Amino acid sequence: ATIYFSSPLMPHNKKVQAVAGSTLLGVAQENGVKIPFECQDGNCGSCLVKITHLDGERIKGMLLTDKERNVLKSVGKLPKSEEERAAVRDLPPTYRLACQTIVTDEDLLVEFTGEP
Amino acid sequence: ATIYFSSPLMPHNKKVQAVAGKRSTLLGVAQENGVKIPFECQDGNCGSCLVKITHLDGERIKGMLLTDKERNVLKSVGKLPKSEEERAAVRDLPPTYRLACQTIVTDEDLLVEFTGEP
Ligand code: FES
Ligand code: FES
Repeated sequence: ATIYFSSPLMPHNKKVQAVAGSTLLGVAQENGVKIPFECQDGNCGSCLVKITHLDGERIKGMLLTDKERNVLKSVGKLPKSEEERAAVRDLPPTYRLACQTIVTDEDLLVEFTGEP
Repeated sequence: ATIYFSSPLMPHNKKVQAVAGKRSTLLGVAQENGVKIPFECQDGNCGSCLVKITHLDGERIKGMLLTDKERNVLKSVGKLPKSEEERAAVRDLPPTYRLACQTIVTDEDLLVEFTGEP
């Protein structure tokens, strides 16, 4: 698993190869990436990260082509929420708490403001 | 993968053992096992093979691994969109509507429902 860490407080992004252990925060701290860690109960929100999934499904769980979405819409089997979710122009980022995020086999771009 | 086919036109559901393949479709599995899902086009544009799929194993809400606590913390900092909140707050296992001729059989166990109407 390849993780690219990025922050306005880092002049260079950091490419990290991660192995089984494990949280995003744990991986970051182990590799000198200073994601703010301000609680031991996962309630403060200081470790907030913006994650872009680099490989795998573009929209997680949404394997539908434009054609299938149109066919499903025509029979009233495509909810507006699912339509809008798939119609996103730019690769959708997910906000997570790094102290709660388990490192999987997925390649990620991990962004954080650097502010406490 | 285990697939359970169910329809108002079938007095009994049909449990099927299928093999995951990049070219293997839900409709192909159904036809091979005598499950009469309507098949009316070769282009995936007619909508006859419409199925309601319940993912029996794996992630409850595909791509959402967030705990209730994390969802609450993210909401408090305005980093949980209303659409993602409602999607995770669903009380019943969320069913997905698909065209069986377009659905690729993976390792995931499924409940596959269809009306039986052409
Ligand atoms: S360090 Fe407090 S929520 Fe992650
Ligand atoms: S058979 Fe026509 S959409 Fe599947």
